[PDB]
Amino acid sequence: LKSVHRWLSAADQSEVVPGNDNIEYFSINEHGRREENRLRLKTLLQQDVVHETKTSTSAASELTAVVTINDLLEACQETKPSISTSELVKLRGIYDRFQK
Amino acid sequence: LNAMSRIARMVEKKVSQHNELTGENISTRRWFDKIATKEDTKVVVKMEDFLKAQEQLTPSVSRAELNHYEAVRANFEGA
Repeated sequence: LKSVHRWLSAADQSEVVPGNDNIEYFSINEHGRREENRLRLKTLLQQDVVHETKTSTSAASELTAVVTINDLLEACQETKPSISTSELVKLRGIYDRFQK
Repeated sequence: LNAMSRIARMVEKKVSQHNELTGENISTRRWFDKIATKEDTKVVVKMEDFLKAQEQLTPSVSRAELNHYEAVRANFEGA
């Protein structure tokens, strides 16, 4: 989860608005609509149709951003255990109470 | 079951050896219909197996339950 944002969200710079195609409309001055205007024009212009648009830019995978284990280290401090010594003590009994 | 697992391992070794000799063209299941070694499959338990097993098996009841049933008997039979 923490990693998939790399390929999709791309820090809103690495896959979306990547460069030359950021501004293909002209200098808007008639109205102040700047960001929503360009977003609407981009959505409208994306009228092309494609199929089976496969790509394998990943190391050994299709359409994915491989998790850097170094970044995977950032997940250890969030996930939680289930803690109980009562269960540990209780398991003393089922197998012949470890006495008989 | 232990003594017969031993025979299972032995037949596995035999079938692996045969597969190595040939082009590894058959599994154990095919081996058992193409070939048969009846006398080899006759498992005979040697008490070494017993002395192995006896170390591993628990009693079916604890002392807690057994004393209960002992008292029950005492009540009904002891009089």
